[PDB]
Amino acid sequence: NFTLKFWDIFRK
Amino acid sequence: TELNLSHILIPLPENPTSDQVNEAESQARAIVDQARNGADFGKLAIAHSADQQALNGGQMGWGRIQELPGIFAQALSTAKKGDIVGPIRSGVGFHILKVNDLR
Amino acid sequence: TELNLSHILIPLPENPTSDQVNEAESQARAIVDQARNGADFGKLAIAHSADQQALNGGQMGWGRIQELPGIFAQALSTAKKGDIVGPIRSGVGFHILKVNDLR
Repeated sequence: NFTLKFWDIFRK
Repeated sequence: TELNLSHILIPLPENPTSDQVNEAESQARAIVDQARNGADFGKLAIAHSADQQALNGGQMGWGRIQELPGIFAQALSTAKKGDIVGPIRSGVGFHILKVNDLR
Repeated sequence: TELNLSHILIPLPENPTSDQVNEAESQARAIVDQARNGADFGKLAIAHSADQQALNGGQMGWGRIQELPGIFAQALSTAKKGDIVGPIRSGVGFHILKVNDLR
């Protein structure tokens, strides 16, 4: 599932 | 709007049985209650979160509301500093979020 | 509503110069153009994407529209299989999405 895979992209 | 969030993931396998879902939900609800009653959220993440940020207390840092997963942004539509939100179900498991700050 | 997506990130630092932005936007647009022309999207991701899924061809797998970040949800809600969407700007760069499937 892509929920966290996408969120990880925006983390700083 | 931007939120400084901490996150805890109680994982579920890809195609979970109803029993597996119920057990994960139970653990997540227990954690939400402990957090609302004052438990250190970072320590809860260290002890229970399956995500990569678990060791750092589940800190996710600052994020734009428009960049958060929709299911999280929706659940945080009225959140205030200190609030514990969840459990929120996704395809990877149950999520618990804490609002550390907002701006 | 579920989508199977692949993604490419052309990065920008937090406070980019206008030249950095123009150069990143140009590369992202070139990638969208090649992808729409039939280029192998996975190879494009391996070659140019800065995100963690790059080495796996930018494959993100399946997910619900509500699980997507808000900045992608509206655009993807009306896309069809095979569409290349972007470039979409976020705080971390320019994004290109490929709709591998809908189910």
